Amino acid sequence: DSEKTRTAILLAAEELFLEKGVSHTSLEQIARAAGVTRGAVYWHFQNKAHLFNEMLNQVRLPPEQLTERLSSDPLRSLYDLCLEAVQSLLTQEKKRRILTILMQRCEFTEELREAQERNNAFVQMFIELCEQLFARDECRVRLHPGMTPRIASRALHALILGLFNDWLRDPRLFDPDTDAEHLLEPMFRGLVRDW
Amino acid sequence: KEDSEKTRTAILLAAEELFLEKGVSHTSLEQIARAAGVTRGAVYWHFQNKAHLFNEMLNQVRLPPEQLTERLSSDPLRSLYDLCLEAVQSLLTQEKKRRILTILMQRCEFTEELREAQERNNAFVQMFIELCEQLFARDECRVRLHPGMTPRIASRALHALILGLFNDWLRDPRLFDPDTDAEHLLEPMFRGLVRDW
Repeated sequence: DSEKTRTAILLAAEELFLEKGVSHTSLEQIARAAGVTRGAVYWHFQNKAHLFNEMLNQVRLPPEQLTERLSSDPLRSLYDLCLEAVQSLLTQEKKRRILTILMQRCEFTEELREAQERNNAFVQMFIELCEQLFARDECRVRLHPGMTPRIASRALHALILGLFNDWLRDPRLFDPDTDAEHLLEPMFRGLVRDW
Repeated sequence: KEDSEKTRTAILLAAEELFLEKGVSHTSLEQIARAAGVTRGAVYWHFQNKAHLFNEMLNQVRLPPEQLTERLSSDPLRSLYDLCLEAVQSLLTQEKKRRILTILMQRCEFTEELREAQERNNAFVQMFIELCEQLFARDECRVRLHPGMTPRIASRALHALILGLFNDWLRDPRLFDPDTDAEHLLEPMFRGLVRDW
């Protein structure tokens, strides 16, 4: 009953944020566009930052799935995961739309403090997982001399983030389907001995 | 000549501080004028609109095309590495650069009202990418790429890494030290692209 109202609100906000930007989109405007009362929006989402965060959650992998996925070869699972993430830019319109909002249509003022904090936390976690993965004896032994797990996880994440950022800014740059393999290849070849 | 160039700088500094604190959307030209100790007409007079103002601000911090080319023209796969290394390291050594780029990647949303700024931003990136592509495409360099690494992919992989490092660090500066970690963050990309390295 209410879960249908929640989705309606988030879809409306998704469209508005995407067209107008987050700053220039109010909760009143979202309510109106969703065919709903202002009170109902405030009721379900409290404030704009929390709304924005719930929206992002529709598209983020929960911690339990990440861990389970990276637990034979973990260094190949990580590659696979990254490859699929890049490839998802094409195959998942919802993901594409929401991430273009995140990286292109919003500014992290005080009013979005909560959203930034939880965004940082999510990235921090992914980085910590990779760090831990690279830090295992089985994996660490395979890194090149002077590649530490700390640097490896950060180099990798930066690459993924950059690809997302570049492509969403300008989708002519590459094809997420057929170029993803080759865009990621050098990073993994540069980190790992055999590859 | 000079009289007005002083007024221009004052306006840009005011906007830099305001954009950084409030965000670009929530910063008006009226507010900039007031913070700069100047009339609203003078701002409009020097910069026309917010997007153009924002673009002039970024220009203070961008390498012109002629310097890029000159820098990448013995070993030039090395000059490119050096250039990237310095870019990452500049995050610490140049506060003005840091402030303005934090605005670009963190404190502004590319709506219609900033269409002009986005277009010229794209053009600048497009150019850097085209230069790298051309560099990797030279016989001297191309021969050194691994099997199935094309210049097109190489330039885009590299740029994405640089962009990502800037983005990550400016979002969370605890992640790494631009001074002492830059070498090691870039190392694998270059080792992965080039045979000998």
